[PDB]
Amino acid sequence: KFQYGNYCKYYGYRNPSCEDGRLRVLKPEWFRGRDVLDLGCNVGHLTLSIACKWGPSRMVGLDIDSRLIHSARQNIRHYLSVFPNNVVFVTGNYVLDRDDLVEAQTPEYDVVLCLSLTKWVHLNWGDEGLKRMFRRIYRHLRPGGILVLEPQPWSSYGKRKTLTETIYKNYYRIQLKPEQFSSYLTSPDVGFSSYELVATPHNTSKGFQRPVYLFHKARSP
RNA sequence: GAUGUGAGGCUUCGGCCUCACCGCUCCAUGUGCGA
Ligand SMILES: Nc1ncnc2c1ncn2[C@@H]1O[C@H](CSCC[C@H](N)C(=O)O)[C@@H](O)[C@H]1O
Repeated sequence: KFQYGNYCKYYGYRNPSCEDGRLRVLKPEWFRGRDVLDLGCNVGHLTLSIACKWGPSRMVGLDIDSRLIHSARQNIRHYLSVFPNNVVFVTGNYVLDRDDLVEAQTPEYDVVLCLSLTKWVHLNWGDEGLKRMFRRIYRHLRPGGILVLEPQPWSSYGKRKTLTETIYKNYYRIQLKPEQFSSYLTSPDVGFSSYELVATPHNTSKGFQRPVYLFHKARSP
């Protein structure tokens, strides 16, 4: 059971080809020379694809599962500050325990990637945990920064609801649905000033054809 | 990625309801690891 979406063979079935269709949708100019945080990086195949070809000055992959982070560090050699010096991995839970911790975050990134993560944060920590993540992302971005959001649809949550009693409990308490993420992220509770639907990448499975959004943090104060 | 069967009833023929049955799991999946 992978109650956080912490699958240890994830890319083997997401990208059987080994070609991640999201790389045709993400734009190189978003990353080149920028500080990037990759949330829920798993074993880091996508993290390392970006770090080794699109030259971010700093790329940080974060995952709650230390086993996947160790794997990600061992995957660096498959992609051989220029890469590999521009990438680091960290084990951690991005969802913060208190709203006081979430509003003390200082800006450090030009880009935050939040790809295929919202469902797992939502199921494990409820609306409250998802909103803490959203507010923390905004606080962690510099003016002019961007959030790249790839959220799972609500229709795909239900088949995971029995993983744990807490997940089950959260499933039936959730009131902020994916269809309302955009409005929430651009409300004063978070503060993103505009957003765009970039595209829906192609994938062998329709279940992985998810919209990719760009949320902009305004350059002016 | 994958929810089957039957009787009765209501259908706005799109299905739905009650009950009975069958299940409550199977399949896909490693660029990590080598006691
Ligand atoms: N609260 C949390 N903090 C950090 N990582 C988390 C998390 N909740 C779930 N995760 C991690 O999120 C990952 C989702 S797999 C998604 C991988 C990657 N973002 C991609 O799109 O290809 C899992 O590896 C899981 O361990």
